[PDB]
Amino acid sequence: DVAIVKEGWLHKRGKYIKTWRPRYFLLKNDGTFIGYKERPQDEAPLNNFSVAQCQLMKTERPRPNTFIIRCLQWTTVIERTFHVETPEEREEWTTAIQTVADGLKKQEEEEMDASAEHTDMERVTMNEFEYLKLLGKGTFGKVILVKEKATGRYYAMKILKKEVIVRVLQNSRHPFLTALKYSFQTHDRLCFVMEYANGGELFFHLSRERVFSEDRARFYGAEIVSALDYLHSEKNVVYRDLKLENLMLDKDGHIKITDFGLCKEGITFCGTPEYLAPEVLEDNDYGRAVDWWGLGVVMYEMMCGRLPFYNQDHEKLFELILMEEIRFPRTLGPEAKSLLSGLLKKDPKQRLGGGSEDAKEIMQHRFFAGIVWQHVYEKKLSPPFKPQ
Amino acid sequence: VQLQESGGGLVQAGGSLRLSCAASGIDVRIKTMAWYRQAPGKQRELLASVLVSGSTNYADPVKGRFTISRDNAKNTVYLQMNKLIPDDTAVYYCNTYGRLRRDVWGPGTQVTV
Ligand SMILES: *Cc1ccc(CC(=O)NCc2ccc(-n3c(-c4cccnc4N)nc4ccc(-c5ccccc5)nc43)cc2)c(F)c1O
Ligand SMILES: [Cl-]
Ligand SMILES: [Zn+2]
Repeated sequence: DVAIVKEGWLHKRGKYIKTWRPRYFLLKNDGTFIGYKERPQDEAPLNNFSVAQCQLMKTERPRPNTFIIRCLQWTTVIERTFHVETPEEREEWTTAIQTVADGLKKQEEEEMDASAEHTDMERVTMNEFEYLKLLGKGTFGKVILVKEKATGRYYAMKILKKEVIVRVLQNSRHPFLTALKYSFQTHDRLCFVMEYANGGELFFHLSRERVFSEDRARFYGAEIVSALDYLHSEKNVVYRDLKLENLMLDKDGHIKITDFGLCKEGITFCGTPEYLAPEVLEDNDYGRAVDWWGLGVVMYEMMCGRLPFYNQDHEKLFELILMEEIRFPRTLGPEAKSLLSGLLKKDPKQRLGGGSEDAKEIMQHRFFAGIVWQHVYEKKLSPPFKPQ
Repeated sequence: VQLQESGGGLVQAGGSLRLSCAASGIDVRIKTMAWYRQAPGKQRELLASVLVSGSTNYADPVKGRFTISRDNAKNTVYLQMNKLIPDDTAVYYCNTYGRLRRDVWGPGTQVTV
């Protein structure tokens, strides 16, 4: 059992629309801090909501009595901002959150301290890398393409301000996710060195080819489903960032989902607007099903050569996403249409993959009939396109 | 809370010394304990560890000559050091896994052979 430690109403800062919305938050002793559109009445917790290893800031801008939960999630620093009516309310909340997180560090350290099996033993610096290209900036860091001097190999390096936080063994065993190769700290930075595939950007391949056949999109979609299934069920994590720009190919033509993002909240949104799920736009409560929406948008784009929702005005784009039904090119087949309609259900509870079975729902869809999912995971499907 | 080493000093090669680590505010029963040493120019070296089960392991340079033991009662770990060679000269530290990964160390105790 997981018990509620503190609960109540808070104003949640919005990223895309309303800016400040009232939500009913539960802080639980497993570390989850989750907001709901109304007092829930009653799925497995997602680590995205954990307050474990957070740092807590009080602040008076842009609103008196606001507090921030800042957390490092894998290689990305995220910040969750809230506001209450009184400075007293805020002290109750920050105190409860701290107490929960403290109790998690304590029980964990005690457990590892007890289970250490002559792992009581006691690799790199900035200088070993050549800068080549800025890949992106965020509020607390930057991502750059680097060449490792000693080997000639290319990596993406994520460089974070160390002070806002204060792993390579924790790497996921999945072929199509971005593996962390090194992690190191300087005097003022924490840097993550991660793989960089050299088969090109799928965004660029799709642009040049105009559209992918249903069979080519089925191959890429299967590799993506396999990776998201792993994240969801082995890591208890949602990706939240699936867009075409975040798909690359390796030299053999297999997919790599990239981990190059940084939050931009605090010095143009974070998520690319055309890929955002309705419940993310509305800061409604969200779960594993947000990734299946992203899969829908990306496979719509591969098989149709254009987005399912677009407008240069992002408020009209948001309204398309929330309100308009999808139309399909006249040449798309019914298995593809069935998959895409299912993935792009606006209600996460009705969306394909949104039930307790998660990715299994999608793996069983008739669009994927004949895919051997064990072969997908082992890179035994032969790629329809080999990059140069 | 804190770990504190004692029992070091000057000693002639082939001699013996017993190091102790008084754990004040921690519980050595609940944790893998290990001994370490570090020489002026070198990095810190794992020497020995005792599991909560009592199982011991040792690194090669010391296997046979040192023995690490845990006294649950006195909340202390020990390193019995036997037949000391010059290359044993160093400052010796005891530690838990958690403190180890956070680079938190007691004051250490100097052994000179
Ligand atoms: C507004 C906002 C909100 C959240 C975030 C963070 C975010 O969306 N980042 C995207 C992201 C999520 C998860 C992971 N991730 C990977 C991974 C994904 C794809 C490709 N390669 C990899 N390696 N692997 C992970 C392991 C563990 C975790 C994790 C741990 C604890 C808590 C949450 C997640 N995440 C993993 C990578 C990227 C925002 F950026 C913004 O802007
Ligand atoms: Cl590659
Ligand atoms: Zn963000």
